[PDB]
Amino acid sequence: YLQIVPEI
Amino acid sequence: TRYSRLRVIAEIRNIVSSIEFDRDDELFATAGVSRCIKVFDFSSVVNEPQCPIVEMSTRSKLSCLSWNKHEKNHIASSDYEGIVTVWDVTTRQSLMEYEEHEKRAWSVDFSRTEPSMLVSGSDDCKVKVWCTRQEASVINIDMKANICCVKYNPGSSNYIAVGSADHHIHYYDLRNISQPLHVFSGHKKAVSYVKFLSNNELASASTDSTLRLWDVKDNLPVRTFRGHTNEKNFVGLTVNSEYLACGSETNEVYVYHKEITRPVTSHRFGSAGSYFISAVCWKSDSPTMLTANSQGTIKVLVLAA
Repeated sequence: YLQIVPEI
Repeated sequence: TRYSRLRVIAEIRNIVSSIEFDRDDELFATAGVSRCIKVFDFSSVVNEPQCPIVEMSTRSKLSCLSWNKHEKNHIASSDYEGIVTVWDVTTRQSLMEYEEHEKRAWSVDFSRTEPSMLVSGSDDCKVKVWCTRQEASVINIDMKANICCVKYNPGSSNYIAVGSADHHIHYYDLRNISQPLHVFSGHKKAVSYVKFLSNNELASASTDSTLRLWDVKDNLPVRTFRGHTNEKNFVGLTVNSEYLACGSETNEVYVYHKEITRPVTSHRFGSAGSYFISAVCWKSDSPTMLTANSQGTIKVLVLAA
């Protein structure tokens, strides 16, 4: 996955 | 209504993760998933009907660039392996390769006021402060969640803003890292960018489809900006003394004046596709801006009446 913001 | 639109004044025809001007707004550099840092001459791009003056191949995909504020020819990068590299664009060589992060580093920033200092943040949940004269990190901050963005205060190398996947902005005084000065809550999703308009004004972007403005002298929320679509990607944030600009997952660039919550203008990037704007950068306090999208197209835009 490219330039996807982490989502915890 | 001083401005109503963004004019395209140049276009260079995948994802560009970072676009940044050098110390003098003379050259700019791009980097992204193609594993190459490309350097262009701004005036040549504007005047001509295109080729980089320098290209540096990298080992890993790039997430961020930051030019040195004193050494004209030096630029830092962060990459998907976690490596933070300082490069010389005249010799093409890596000057420093900082390898302590254990996971992808999302962000790097060179300090304006102590220009040998740079800060990085990573999926490894650490913030690291480095000095170009030393191989080992100078400061390490262990945090609880992935770090998506770090930025030095423009007036002092003692303060950094840290945007986290925990939805908060952690504002640190590096002279005592045992606790942050303040932690700003308001975003409902990860904080993807932090950028300063001035010594006391901090802006942020988040995958809650908002930008927010904060007062870091008195630790106050100021304003929330809405209009663009940002639920997933790093879409870019850039600010100057008066304006905020960001990307969108609708392949549109948005501009806000810092006093007005809905956009002053927007620009459809064009080329069909689900492209996203991926990087933006103002030319200092001027109405000119660099922009790039997920296809790798670069545009020079100017706010206009």
